[PDB]
Amino acid sequence: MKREILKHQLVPEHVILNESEAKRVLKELDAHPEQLPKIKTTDPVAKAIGAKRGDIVKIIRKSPTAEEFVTYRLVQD
Repeated sequence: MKREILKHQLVPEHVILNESEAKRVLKELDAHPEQLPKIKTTDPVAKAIGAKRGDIVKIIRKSPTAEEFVTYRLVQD
């Protein structure tokens, strides 16, 4: 134990969105991917969920009082 950390012990649900699906969602959320944060395909972002250059990921955060926080990340080169 006490090897490594990452802010939160557990992890959220990462889903892969199509540039189209992620497009509506992002804007549906009141934002665009250009605004949101984008992790390079060289970064673990791609290694994770086998994302490819041009794929947005859907991450949901569960909190007390039915509080769900969603954040989209676009895989960019």
